[PDB]
Amino acid sequence: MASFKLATDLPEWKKLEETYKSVGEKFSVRDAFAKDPKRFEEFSWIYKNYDDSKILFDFSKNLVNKEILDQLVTLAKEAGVEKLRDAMFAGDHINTTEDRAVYHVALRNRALRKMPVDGKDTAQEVDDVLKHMKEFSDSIRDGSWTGYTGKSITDVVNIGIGGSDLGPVMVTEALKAYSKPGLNVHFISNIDGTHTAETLKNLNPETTLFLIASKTFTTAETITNATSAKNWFLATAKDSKHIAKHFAALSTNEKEVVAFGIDAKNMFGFESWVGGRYSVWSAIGLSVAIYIGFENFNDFLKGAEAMDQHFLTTPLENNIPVIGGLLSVWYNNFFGAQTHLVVPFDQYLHRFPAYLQQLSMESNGKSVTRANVFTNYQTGTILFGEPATNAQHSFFQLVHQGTKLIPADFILAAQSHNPIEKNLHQRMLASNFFAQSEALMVGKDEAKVKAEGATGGLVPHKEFSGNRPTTSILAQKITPATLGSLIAYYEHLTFTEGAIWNINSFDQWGVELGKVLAKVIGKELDDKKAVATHDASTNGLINQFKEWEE
Amino acid sequence: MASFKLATDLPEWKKLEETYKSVGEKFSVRDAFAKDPKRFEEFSWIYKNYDDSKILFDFSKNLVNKEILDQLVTLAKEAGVEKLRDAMFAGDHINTTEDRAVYHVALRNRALRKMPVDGKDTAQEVDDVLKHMKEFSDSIRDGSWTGYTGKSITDVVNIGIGGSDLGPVMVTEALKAYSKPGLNVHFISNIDGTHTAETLKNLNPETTLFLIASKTFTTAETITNATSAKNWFLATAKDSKHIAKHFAALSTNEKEVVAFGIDAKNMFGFESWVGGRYSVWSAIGLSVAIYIGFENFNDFLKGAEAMDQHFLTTPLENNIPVIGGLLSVWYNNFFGAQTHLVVPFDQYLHRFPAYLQQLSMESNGKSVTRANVFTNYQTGTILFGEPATNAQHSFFQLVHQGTKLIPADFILAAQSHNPIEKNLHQRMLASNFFAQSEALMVGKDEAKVKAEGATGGLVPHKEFSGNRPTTSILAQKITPATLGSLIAYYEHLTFTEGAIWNINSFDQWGVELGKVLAKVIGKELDDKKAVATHDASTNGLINQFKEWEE
Ligand SMILES: O=C(O)[C@@H](O)[C@H](O)[C@H](O)COP(=O)(O)O
Ligand SMILES: O=C(O)[C@@H](O)[C@H](O)[C@H](O)COP(=O)(O)O
Ligand SMILES: CN(C)Cc1ncccc1O
Ligand SMILES: CN(C)Cc1ncccc1O
Ligand SMILES: [Cl-]
Ligand SMILES: [Cl-]
Repeated sequence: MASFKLATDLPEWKKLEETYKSVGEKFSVRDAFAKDPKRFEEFSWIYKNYDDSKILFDFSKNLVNKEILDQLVTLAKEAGVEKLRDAMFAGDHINTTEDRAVYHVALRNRALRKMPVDGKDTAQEVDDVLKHMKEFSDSIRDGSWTGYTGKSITDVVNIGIGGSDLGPVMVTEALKAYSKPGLNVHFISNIDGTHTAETLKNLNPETTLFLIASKTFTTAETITNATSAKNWFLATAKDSKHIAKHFAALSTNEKEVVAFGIDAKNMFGFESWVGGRYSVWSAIGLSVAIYIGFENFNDFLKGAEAMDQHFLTTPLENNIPVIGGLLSVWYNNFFGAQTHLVVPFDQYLHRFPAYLQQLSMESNGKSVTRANVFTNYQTGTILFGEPATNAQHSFFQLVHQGTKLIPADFILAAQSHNPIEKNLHQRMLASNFFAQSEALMVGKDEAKVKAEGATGGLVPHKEFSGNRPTTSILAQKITPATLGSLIAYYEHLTFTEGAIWNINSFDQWGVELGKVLAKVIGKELDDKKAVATHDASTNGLINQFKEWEE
Repeated sequence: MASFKLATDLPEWKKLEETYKSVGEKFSVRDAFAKDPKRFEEFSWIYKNYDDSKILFDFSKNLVNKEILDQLVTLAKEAGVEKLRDAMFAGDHINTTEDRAVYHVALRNRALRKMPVDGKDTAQEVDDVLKHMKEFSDSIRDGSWTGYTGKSITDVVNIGIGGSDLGPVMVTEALKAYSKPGLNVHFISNIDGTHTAETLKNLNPETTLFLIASKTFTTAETITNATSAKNWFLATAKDSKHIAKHFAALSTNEKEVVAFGIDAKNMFGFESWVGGRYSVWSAIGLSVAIYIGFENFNDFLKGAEAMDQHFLTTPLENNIPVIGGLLSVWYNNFFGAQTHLVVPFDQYLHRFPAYLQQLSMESNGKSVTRANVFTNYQTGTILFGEPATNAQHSFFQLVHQGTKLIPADFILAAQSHNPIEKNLHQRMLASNFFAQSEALMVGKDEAKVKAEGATGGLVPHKEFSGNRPTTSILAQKITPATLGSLIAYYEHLTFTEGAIWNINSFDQWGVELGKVLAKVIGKELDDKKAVATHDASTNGLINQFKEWEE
């Protein structure tokens, strides 16, 4: 099914190795700007969203020029990025190891284009779930859906883990400006009983709604947590008939939902072709629709749809997510940089790096290609980040003066939702965004340090290399539509990387393994008898725990 | 001045390069356990805290054996780790570029040992500040300190950034079990006005106390934020005489505190020899003393002091923070692993990786040695993480099946503060801790994948290499004392790495530059005139921002 086996044996890969040696390794971004008066225009692109809002993607402080980008585009052609993308959008089963379609793009098909899986259009089935989400979220928000004592819901608790948790977390944080007073969202995800205890501590069963978010509806942590929540609820409500007003399910598995005691009328469904890390667009985003309202959730979907259309219809050389993915390959595979940093200059987006860390690393942390052979090259990068300006005071020291190349994406909105003090804070925030990427590029040489007053041995400690690359992403405003487009940009960047490496970006056998590993040891923790059934470390740790546990 | 110039000048560094090729590169941990029945005992150590509680540090699933560890210890001797450590504890000015002592260890000197800077003991000066912290925090907690309308304080807001923020955040989250209902803590740190707006939205000026946390008391972000808080307060209170009941300062700069309008009686001092990322033990920890009580905060200090005593007095071969630091150097410098993962199996510790990311990367992200020459070897690693079990469902995919070595530390308490359902959740959490480190070691070979039912091209996709290293840290319970010892473990690990590399772990010239960069561009943002004073990218981003800003 694959058209090639190994990225390293694409003809352009060895050409890029040669370009790395002659041009890339010692690339001077300062010299690039000096050579090319049109560099900013040539290496920046304006994305226009469906609502005519705009996002500037400026790649011009990267270690890249026309020659390098053209070679990377050739590599993408040789790798059949476009063929794989088209197959994704056709509903083909490109998740080859689970024999599944990969159809998050269908979730945000608000245009109702024909988008078939197994030869049947999905547009109406997706739309019908959205209709249900709108009805229900409207009823929560207008008080027509009351708790078992006729009170409006005040608190919504999502219970889920991984893909069934982190999108809801990140997007409700990101779009918190769009929420209403008195209607709050909460998250229980960890099996650690602290998460249950602390989240429920101050909540009222009469005014709390639970969403049990689980694709399979069999995940140990989620079902255990959901049982705990049901117990807490019934401790006050007493009668199980009242569960129908307080528990809903977001799932693909109706039989297990109903077995759990949730009415099928209170199930919001989705399909197997929605990966967890691509799921916030589905029924899994119900907490978002409740928190900010369905219209805002729908605008978020439409932002993703617009970026999908950009990705599908734009030649590679001007295709924004492809460009980002090509740069990632350049750094990962030619420079040997193992990490990718994402820094929102935006407090609402504080969980955006963690969300991307799941999307990226879970997709692309693979060692086997679509030809079912092991790679002889690096795949997925380690993605990390925190918001600025905080990050500037902390690990930015190492970004500026350490020994590791750390490609970084900085993101700013031109307009704040909270423009206090006639935009005093916002102008200060913006000034940091510009100045930090400028400093990473320009650096500060020995002569400048001397001129500034340092002498003798102090001088080298105050030098900065510069030529440290960044990508700057400037939005007008982080609206629902903008956020939709930004997530989809990273989805399709991730797609591009995986396509070049010839991996399946859409399975997760290490995550699936983790969901079956613990039960064997759990059974050994039912008593305090020493164990010797494992390696000596695992035995030592279990046995020490048995001595120290309650 | 330094006893050697470059780590590469030390004879054992070249010997380790040879050991890496002969034994390390292909190291089999499975074979190591099969060869050595005492391996768990030989590569695990029990730490005993001042309160007779215990922490097990199990390094036996690392890519290490007796030969390797003996060589790394020799390298520590050659690098003069012990000499530098002793100088640290002696109060010598080992922060050579700022000409400062490095004396966070003096902040937790509850035994009142003689600990002099510039030949003058610091014990009583440190202790006097702690007396003041105890008196003030007790008065907040018991209601004897009232707001300007005669009400007890309900909410305490710390305003500060970087080292003046993240310790307070992480430690109050970690020790939240020790808090009391009705006395909450909050943090404003980002310059982004969202942080101010969202934090203050539901607070009452009459019952809110602000702590303005700033070593210098000049940081742009903090003073801007503090001024916004003052203005919010005065909008309600009216008269500045009322500030004295609602604002305190945590600082080294009395003149600037008083200039801001805070009474010197409400200043809690510290000295220049406390680095921000080592400051939560000082007056900067006041929010912790208020939230959980001074006695708990003192027990936290005593845990650090006990780990200090361990680091100072233990031969290198059994010195727990040194062992951790030597393994980090092994992976960073000989395997070329760029990252270090920390995963607390503990929801309260969810900000622990972020705190350690600052400690580590801001200390050790340096390219110049104490002999004032550039390193052409790797220094600080990129540290990241998130809590388990969540992480198991996300980026653990790449940990298990990607192409990058990611040395990982897993941390579990045997006892939960929230042992709900007769410890059902806690046994489940623990089972995951043991099972994940076991699986990273043993992996899953081709034969086992076939036996489990896969055929043909599916098989390689479900294989796991194993021999992926972990360190397991098992505490009895994450009490204040335990957390103190755990942070000090990472401080001294960080110390060890930097001593081997011969860098100054205690300066931060990139963070310092950050604090003076934005001012030029901030003045350019005072109008909407196009700018041409920078490189074309910086100009283009500024100019697009001016078109899109309010
Ligand atoms: O990325 C993944 O597949 C996981 O993080 C899942 O979302 C997680 O295990 C929860 O699975 P489920 O939604 O089936 O409960
Ligand atoms: O690590 C550092 O030195 C910084 O993060 C500082 O803590 C931060 O810049 C705040 O400085 P100050 O405490 O002087 O306000
Ligand atoms: C005509 N549609 C836009 C109505 C509608 N609204 C929300 C969800 C689905 C749906 O069909
Ligand atoms: C003698 N000391 C233990 C009393 C004391 N308590 C708290 C802080 C300082 C201090 O001296
Ligand atoms: Cl629509
Ligand atoms: Cl004491």
